[PDB]
Amino acid sequence: HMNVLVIGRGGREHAIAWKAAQSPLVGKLYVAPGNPGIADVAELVHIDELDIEALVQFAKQQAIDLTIVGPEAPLASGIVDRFMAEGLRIFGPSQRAALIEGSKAFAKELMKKYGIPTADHAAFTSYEEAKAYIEQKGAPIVIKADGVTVAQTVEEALAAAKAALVDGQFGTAGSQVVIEEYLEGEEFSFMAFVNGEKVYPLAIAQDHKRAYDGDEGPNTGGMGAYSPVPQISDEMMDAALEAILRPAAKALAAEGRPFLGVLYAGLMATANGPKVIEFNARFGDPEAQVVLPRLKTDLVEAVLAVMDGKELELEWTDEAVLGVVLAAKGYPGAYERGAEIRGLDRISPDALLFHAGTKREGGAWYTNGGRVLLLAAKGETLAKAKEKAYEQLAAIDCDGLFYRRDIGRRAIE
Repeated sequence: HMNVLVIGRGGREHAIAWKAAQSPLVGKLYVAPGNPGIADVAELVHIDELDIEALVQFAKQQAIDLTIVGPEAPLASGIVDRFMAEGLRIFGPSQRAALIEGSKAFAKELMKKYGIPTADHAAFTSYEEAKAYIEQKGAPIVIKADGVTVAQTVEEALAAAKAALVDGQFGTAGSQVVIEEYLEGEEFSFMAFVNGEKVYPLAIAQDHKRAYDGDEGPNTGGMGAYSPVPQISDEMMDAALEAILRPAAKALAAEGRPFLGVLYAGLMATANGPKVIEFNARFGDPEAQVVLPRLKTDLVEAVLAVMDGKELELEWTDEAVLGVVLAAKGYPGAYERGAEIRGLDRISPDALLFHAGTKREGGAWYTNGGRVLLLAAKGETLAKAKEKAYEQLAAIDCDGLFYRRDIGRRAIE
């Protein structure tokens, strides 16, 4: 009966649409702009994410009962504010609330004010002030120019700090250097539906940020993920929930920025407890691809419950899920498009193939984005999942693509 619209074009959106299309409450599902893979489970709507004005009209004429925003951009432009001023129900944060992701300085500002555990952070335009500060926090310490160096010693730290200010980009306020506390521990992604002060935790997942095996290379939007994460104890998870997620939700509300949608915490389980690395104001990608398939509860039913302030208890499958990203060579740097992708039809039907940047033409598939696809497999254990996943990937033939082989290695071994 319901008409649902999903905004975005990546694998995270294929995941959301795929899950929504299974809701008995859904009468019809649209995704704008979506992608060729997504069209297999939803009708595509050829409107751009940032084209907020056209999106509003569509929602109105098509009687969209619920809209779910995938990417950060439209949120940052305030797609939620426009929709709400049109009586359109949308799951996502206002522009002011989305600042939790938009500005890292603001996130640090908020966390310090409300005592949310996170790595010490300080910006400087004066070398002397950065020096005095460095000599107070000791090393290893993180120095970030405008690039990132983990100074093993204080001397190295000062040398890198000086160089960051001397050779960094000259902003309108001159050059600047950021000094971040070095943290050690296991990283994890803790997402949760949020509406004002109510928090509804989702299962935990672990991202793989580095482009190459052994977490080598530059950072990416995420090269793979799995859920659950056995090595992160439930104590650590509960700690994160009560000292980070709930207090962050309360903090944003206390600041005239009540949050609605998916609060995504990039955390690190340190010996002293969980600590925030970063905050995202939407579903993580590829975290959505491995977490949603484990959600037994109806996603559309769950979302409406969050919006209607109803109590909710999400159920999860015992099976684990592990997904691997296939990216165009060069990603996250310059990459090419137009490489024919062969074998997608050879893939087992039990494999979860989420499209993130593909194109269809003359009855063929072609790379068309940084991250192109993600193949996830379900398994009784993470080990079984990892095996089924890589097993399927080998069926794909395309030299223009690459992917890490070590996804889930931290869980298994």
